[PDB]
This record gives sequence, structure tokens and C-alpha cells, in this order.
Amino acid sequence: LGIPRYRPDKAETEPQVGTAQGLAWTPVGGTLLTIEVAAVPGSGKLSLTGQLGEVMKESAQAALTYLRAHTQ
Amino acid sequence: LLAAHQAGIHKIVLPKDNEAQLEELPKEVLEGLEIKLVEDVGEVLEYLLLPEP
Repeated sequence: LGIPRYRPDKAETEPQVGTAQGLAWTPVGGTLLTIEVAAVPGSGKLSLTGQLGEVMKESAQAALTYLRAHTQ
Repeated sequence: LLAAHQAGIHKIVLPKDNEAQLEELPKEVLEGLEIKLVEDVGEVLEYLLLPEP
């Protein structure tokens, strides 16, 4: 077969430092999406890239103010 | 890499994760072309800068 185009079963993934790994449900059949986040230095502004639905924007706001209930 | 070689360019920077891709090739490709496999962007930017900043 040739070379392992992945590693084996995913205990070897060795946690990333901020990208979450979401379950997504797609018309090719539901396959993974690891939704990626860049935390940049700045002044407190949001931008959102990547052909996202605005439902994703709203969910970001909801989780975002949930965080703002939990900064303490 | 074949685009690089045919242009006579022989000293390449590539992703570490692409170390696996290398072996369906002859030595024709593999020995004119001198590959510096790296996993980060800090690595390639240390390689590709002539002066210090």
C-alpha cells in the first residue's frame, strides 16, 4: 500500500493548542471539521472568515458571551 | 519539485509532513534536488532570509 497517509487511531494526535475538533454533518455524509481559531493580539475586534454561515457567527456570539460570564 | 529541477533550481524548502511523499521517484529527481524538510514557518523564514532582519 505504500506509506501511512495518516498516523494510526488518533491517540497520537497530541493535543493542539487551541483548534477544536467539531462534529459536522455534511451532504457527503457527516465528516469531521476541526474548526481553527487564531487568537491574535490586537484591541478587541472580531472578524470571521471561511465561507461561514451567520449561524456560526451567532453561535460564536453565544459561546462568546458565555465566556464573558466566565472570565472570572 | 520537477518544475524546480527543470528550471535548474535545486535547493528546496518543503513541509515536514510531506516527508512521506518522496519515494515513488527515481534518483534523477532525488539527488539533483536538495530538500530541507521543515514543519514550521519559523523554519522556512530562517532559511530564506539573506540578511538578519
